[PDB]
Amino acid sequence: AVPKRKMSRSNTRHRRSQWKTVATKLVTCANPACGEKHLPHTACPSCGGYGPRGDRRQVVEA
Amino acid sequence: PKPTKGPRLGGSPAHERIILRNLASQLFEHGRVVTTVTKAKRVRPLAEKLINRAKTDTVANRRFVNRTITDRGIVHILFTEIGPRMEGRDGGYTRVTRIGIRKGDNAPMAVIEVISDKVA
Amino acid sequence: MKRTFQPSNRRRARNHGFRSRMSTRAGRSILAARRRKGRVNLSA
Amino acid sequence: MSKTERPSRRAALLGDRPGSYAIARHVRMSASKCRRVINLVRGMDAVDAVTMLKFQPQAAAEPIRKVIASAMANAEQTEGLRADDLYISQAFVDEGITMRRIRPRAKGSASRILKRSAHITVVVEPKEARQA
Amino acid sequence: ARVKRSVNAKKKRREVLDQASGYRGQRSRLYRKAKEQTLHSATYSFRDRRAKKGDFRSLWIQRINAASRAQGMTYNRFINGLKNAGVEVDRKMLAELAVSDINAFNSLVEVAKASQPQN
RNA sequence: GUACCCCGGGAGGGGAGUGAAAGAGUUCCUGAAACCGGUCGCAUGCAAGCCGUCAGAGCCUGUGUGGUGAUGGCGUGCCUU
RNA sequence: GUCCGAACCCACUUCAGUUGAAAAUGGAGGGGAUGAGUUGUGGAUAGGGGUGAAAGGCCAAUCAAACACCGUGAUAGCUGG
RNA sequence: GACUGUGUGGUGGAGUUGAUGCGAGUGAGAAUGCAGGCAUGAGUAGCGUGUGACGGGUGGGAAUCCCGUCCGCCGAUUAUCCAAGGGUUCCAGGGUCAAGUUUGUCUGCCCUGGGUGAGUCGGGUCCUAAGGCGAGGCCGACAGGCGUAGUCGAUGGGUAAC
Ligand SMILES: [Mg+2]
Ligand SMILES: [Mg+2]
Ligand SMILES: [Mg+2]
Ligand SMILES: [Mg+2]
Ligand SMILES: [Mg+2]
Ligand SMILES: [Mg+2]
Ligand SMILES: [Mg+2]
Ligand SMILES: [Mg+2]
Ligand SMILES: [Mg+2]
Ligand SMILES: [Mg+2]
Ligand SMILES: [Mg+2]
Ligand SMILES: [Mg+2]
Ligand SMILES: [Mg+2]
Ligand SMILES: [Mg+2]
Ligand SMILES: [Mg+2]
Ligand SMILES: [Mg+2]
Ligand SMILES: [Mg+2]
Ligand SMILES: [Mg+2]
Ligand SMILES: [Mg+2]
Ligand SMILES: [Mg+2]
Ligand SMILES: [Mg+2]
Ligand SMILES: [Mg+2]
Ligand SMILES: [Mg+2]
Ligand SMILES: [Mg+2]
Ligand SMILES: [Mg+2]
Ligand SMILES: [Mg+2]
Ligand SMILES: [Mg+2]
Ligand SMILES: [Mg+2]
Ligand SMILES: [Mg+2]
Ligand SMILES: [Mg+2]
Ligand SMILES: [Mg+2]
Ligand SMILES: [Mg+2]
Ligand SMILES: [Mg+2]
Ligand SMILES: [Mg+2]
Ligand SMILES: [Mg+2]
Ligand SMILES: [Mg+2]
Ligand SMILES: [Mg+2]
Ligand SMILES: [Mg+2]
Ligand SMILES: [Mg+2]
Ligand SMILES: [Mg+2]
Ligand SMILES: [Mg+2]
Ligand SMILES: [Mg+2]
Ligand SMILES: [Zn+2]
Repeated sequence: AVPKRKMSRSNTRHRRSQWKTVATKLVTCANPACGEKHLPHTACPSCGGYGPRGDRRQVVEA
Repeated sequence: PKPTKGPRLGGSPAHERIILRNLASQLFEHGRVVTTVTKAKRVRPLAEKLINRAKTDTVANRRFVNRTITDRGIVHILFTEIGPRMEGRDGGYTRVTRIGIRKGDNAPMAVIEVISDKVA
Repeated sequence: MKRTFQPSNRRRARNHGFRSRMSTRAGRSILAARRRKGRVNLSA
Repeated sequence: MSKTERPSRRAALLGDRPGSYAIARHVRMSASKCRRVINLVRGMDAVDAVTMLKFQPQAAAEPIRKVIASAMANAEQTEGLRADDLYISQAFVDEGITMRRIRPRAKGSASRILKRSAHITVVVEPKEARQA
Repeated sequence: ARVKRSVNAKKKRREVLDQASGYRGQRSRLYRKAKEQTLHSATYSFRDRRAKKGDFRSLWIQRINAASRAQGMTYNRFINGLKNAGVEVDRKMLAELAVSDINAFNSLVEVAKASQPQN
């Protein structure tokens, strides 16, 4: 079908305001020598590492 | 192993069969592979079954592994290097780690690697 | 599908060329009118 | 007329308050898609904003990030402020030049394609100005 | 003598858009919609200026009724009694008394009571 | 017709310079409306609305005038035909 | 102007497409397929005219009289402004 | 009342005010009006048959560029070479505004420079078909029609290399 009338500014904005995203949350690297933000359950971009402070492992050589 | 329930990789079940075989072969050839999250999590069981078969070295076992893989250099690596590495490991020969996303299509990437350290 | 324009340079020159227009008084007047308008192309 | 203080961007965005700003004009991205990220970034601390935009999946996160960085750099050069004690005080997106293009449709029809642009403005201030 | 229309034409548009400076949506932004709405507003305001007399008289009558029924008198009897007593205070001032000076209103109620036919 | 410096791969911007003026910076005189937004004030999640009009509290402002406006009554667009 | 059947020519049915991949097609089948066959190159017939194994069919993607320009700003007791 | 102040700012940067006459391309809300710009639908439908995966490189930036290895696909054609048609798209380097239905460091795109060599191949210089034109001429109020002698005209004949 085809829109019967021009949608009003109120209704258009009511619907359009719900097209939105959320901010990425980010977590601090557990590595003391990096301390950079990364995604949770994701290897750190800055050091390529993963794991808790005690038992770290390297996932990316970057 | 278990089927994949939903729509298959590559637009056809035959192509997913081929993709998983190739991905497991590449993981065995290189030791680690960056292969998007779903492909890594989907090839983990098949690769682990192949490594478990490769743990015991016989000609029948090598032929059965060569049904999959189909590359004899990969079979040699699997029965000579990877297989002996997991003598005391009862399962869990691989691990998957999320790596980020791809810029082009937002695909969540991951690294699947074969466990590199001896259990003992 | 097959479309209306099938190019042939020989047929084009025989149909709309300068000498074809010069061959008749209607074509000569067409060339005169295109000179009057100022076309940079008088014919094909 | 013959009056002082001709209008300027600084006087309208800051007005003798400490801080700085940046504008990225003619960014070849739609204003709405840039606003989807600008709404996230507005009011945040600037360093947190740039680190978060490093991870934001949207394509507009790379332009906006640069603008923020530029604003921070400006504040580090005309005001002496440091990057870690700045917050994104204001942020908005305006429309730029929209190019017209034609996409051929079925049955000899051509539909109109609008290639929109955006101007992204970011104004940063010290964190002490958040409550003042 | 070719004339351009804009300089003369924008005057009425500015006037109408100033008169429509609280309306919702297209009625406060577009000259044609604002013009239709100002036609309706003019009709409404002319009609309500005339209906204001009746509305305020109704309110006064209600308040007078309420204040005189507290003294045991209906509005019709109160009005007839004030007419018979000769006190020509109109309903506007009667309502103003009924709100602000209730003792004066009650004394007027007594005046109206004493001036009833009682038949 | 913007030397030079800063952020940036650039585009763009920020300082600075030229100029009487740069918000006259080459998309360049003036720069309206539609349309798109940032900020502030008020209202708005029990409500039936040609979206106004009259009555009217409250809040903000008070540049003692202005903004908004809960709530009550009345109220079925414009043109052509 | 045999038969079955590819290329090739066509277009019977059906499904899809219907702002299409396409201003007539695609998938699956279907008809002819040594003949009145099909096709490349050049050529001839021109508008009250052409050509037509004949449907008013075709004559450069709307033909019971093409298209372009001119008479021309045709005329309309009609609709609209 | 159409409107308006010789009030008061802002912007602007070269014209224009009042009185009285004179002349109008003198007033727009609508013609499925014309031109431009911008909304609504809507961040919605679509992104044009399909099989890609990984390793490394380049780079500010890589699913989409380069290299390699696996795997898959066409193969009376998804191969190779011509005609017609197009016209520089070819090659090398530099580029990433625009174009490419996404990205792009890439390109049939942009800019600069370069590149095509014949006694024998395909045409002309040879020959004619259909058809065209046509000295004289015949026909026709004019305009023009036809046509002889001729002259063109390949899709054919002739002609020396692998
Ligand atoms: Mg709704
Ligand atoms: Mg199943
Ligand atoms: Mg898919
Ligand atoms: Mg199969
Ligand atoms: Mg077409
Ligand atoms: Mg009355
Ligand atoms: Mg200078
Ligand atoms: Mg100005
Ligand atoms: Mg201007
Ligand atoms: Mg409520
Ligand atoms: Mg009701
Ligand atoms: Mg037969
Ligand atoms: Mg038969
Ligand atoms: Mg037929
Ligand atoms: Mg011909
Ligand atoms: Mg018939
Ligand atoms: Mg036709
Ligand atoms: Mg007809
Ligand atoms: Mg006729
Ligand atoms: Mg006439
Ligand atoms: Mg005068
Ligand atoms: Mg006029
Ligand atoms: Mg108008
Ligand atoms: Mg109109
Ligand atoms: Mg829109
Ligand atoms: Mg969505
Ligand atoms: Mg929808
Ligand atoms: Mg949907
Ligand atoms: Mg979709
Ligand atoms: Mg490759
Ligand atoms: Mg095959
Ligand atoms: Mg050539
Ligand atoms: Mg070139
Ligand atoms: Mg070119
Ligand atoms: Mg090339
Ligand atoms: Mg190149
Ligand atoms: Mg692109
Ligand atoms: Mg390139
Ligand atoms: Mg001959
Ligand atoms: Mg003669
Ligand atoms: Mg010849
Ligand atoms: Mg030949
Ligand atoms: Zn880290």
